[PDB]
Amino acid sequence: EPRTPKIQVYSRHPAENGKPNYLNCYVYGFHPPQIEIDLLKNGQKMKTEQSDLSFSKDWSFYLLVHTDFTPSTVDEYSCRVNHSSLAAPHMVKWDRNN
Amino acid sequence: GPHSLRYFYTSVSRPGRGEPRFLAVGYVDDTQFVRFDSDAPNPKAEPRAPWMQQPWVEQEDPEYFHRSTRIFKGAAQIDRGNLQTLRGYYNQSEDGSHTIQRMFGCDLGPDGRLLRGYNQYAYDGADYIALNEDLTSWTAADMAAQITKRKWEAAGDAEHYRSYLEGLCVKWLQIYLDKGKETLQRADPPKAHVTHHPVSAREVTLRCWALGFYPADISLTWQRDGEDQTQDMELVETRPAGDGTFQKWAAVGVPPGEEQRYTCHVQHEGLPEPLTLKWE
Amino acid sequence: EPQSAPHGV
Repeated sequence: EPRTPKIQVYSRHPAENGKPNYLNCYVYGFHPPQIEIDLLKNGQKMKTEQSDLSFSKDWSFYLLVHTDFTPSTVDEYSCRVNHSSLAAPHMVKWDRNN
Repeated sequence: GPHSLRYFYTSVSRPGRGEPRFLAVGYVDDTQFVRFDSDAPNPKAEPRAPWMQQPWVEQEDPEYFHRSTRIFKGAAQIDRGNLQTLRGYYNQSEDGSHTIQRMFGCDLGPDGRLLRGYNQYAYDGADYIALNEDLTSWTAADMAAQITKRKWEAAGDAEHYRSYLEGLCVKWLQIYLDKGKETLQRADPPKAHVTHHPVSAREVTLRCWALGFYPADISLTWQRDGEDQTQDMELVETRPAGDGTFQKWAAVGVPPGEEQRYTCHVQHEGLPEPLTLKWE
Repeated sequence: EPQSAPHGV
């Protein structure tokens, strides 16, 4: 009876190449709380910070994983989530429009 | 809405990996101000808001974090005890991991007095027992939960919790509202704009963005010809910017040339009036 | 300021 995580990957401000910014991976609606959330730069784990575990009215958990970053034309970013509800890692690409 | 003080307790068992991990966080409205983690080397209540690290604590209540630390350690111990007995109530083996969550605190009314109290529990992510708004009676979700309800009725634990709500809870919420006034007694209206994303010869995406708003509650929708379109569109879950504000967007797929049929609608407590706007 | 339940489940 696990609940699957939902994931948004987004910059704090609209992305401009060479301009400093913040990369977010927001993951919510999941149960139980144990979870692995990585922000990846061109497939490699970035150094990140993770919010303190909290939960919503429906008892589902939410976490923010974030770091400062400077987007470029040559770099692709994603968020990798592993959870007991999933057989494989859920991969979500950062798309500057989301 | 009314100002609220909320604590969220999470405990998870880890069979063959020692004691349960207990995590506590406290919030005023949508702003976190404290944390506790039983797995930290020297677990104590730590501040998680700049206004909880201002001179006032050291100058007027220097034992503030020590009291919270003491209360959090107690809660950690109670929750260990709760996971053990729940395993018994549900006839579950030592081998599987389980979770217990508690949310409690107070909504502040205009009278500077309690408006509503909460004290509610989930086991493995489902309602277990809640204190009802009357603050004298309990809702139990199953047979197991009736055991606790009878236990708590007999000890008069309701009366005990009321004493906390009408005493510490509202008094401390008012202290936090005062000392964190700049942060907490504020409503940052959303800034909204519309963007334009071709998809196909038959579809253009119109995305209505709301940025930099506080608190998190918002209404964000599209109308076509003044008819609500919640039923067609993509509405993302409200998300944190990471700087203490929130973000959202709503996207419709529209026939190219039909863009001027669509209006985006934004409602938020910070707005003198609802916003209406369109693609450029 | 938090509280802890005087009794367990």
